[PDB]
Amino acid sequence: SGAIYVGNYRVVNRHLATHNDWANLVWEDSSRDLLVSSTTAQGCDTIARCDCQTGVYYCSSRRKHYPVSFSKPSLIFVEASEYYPARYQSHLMLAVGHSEPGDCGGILRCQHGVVGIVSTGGNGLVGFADVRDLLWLDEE
Ligand SMILES: COc1ccccc1CCN1C[C@@H](C(N)=O)CCC1=O
Ligand SMILES: [Zn+2]
Repeated sequence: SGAIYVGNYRVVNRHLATHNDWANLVWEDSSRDLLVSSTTAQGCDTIARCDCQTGVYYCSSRRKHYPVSFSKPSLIFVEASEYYPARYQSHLMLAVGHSEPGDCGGILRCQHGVVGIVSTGGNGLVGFADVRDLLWLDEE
């Protein structure tokens, strides 16, 4: 589990969105595994606006933050899970790192701010849904 709290937005994995998230929906995209809802309180996270390919992510299944090198956001085939059939997920970045399904939501960050959240993984891989292109997260 986990979310990004930037401005009056809450960014979560779409497959982990709550009823409250759907009832306060701002934007969702199944192909990216992302959903954004509105919040009453202001958040403290800031979004990275950069082209970093190194950063640090939080792994809840180890209670640890790990440094990683990750690929550029791309269209990758993701195996069937409890929440989606086997399909292509867009804006996904892969790295070598430990992950288990419940690690979804953990933040990946770089020196500039939040880069994305854990969304896929398996067998010593971890995949992150990028948010750096969602410029509207920084305003209104
Ligand atoms: C960190 O994720 C791991 C790690 C190990 C093994 C599997 C996963 C996640 C598998 N999966 C894919 C998600 C997606 N973005 O399509 C949907 C929900 C889900 O359970
Ligand atoms: Zn950066």
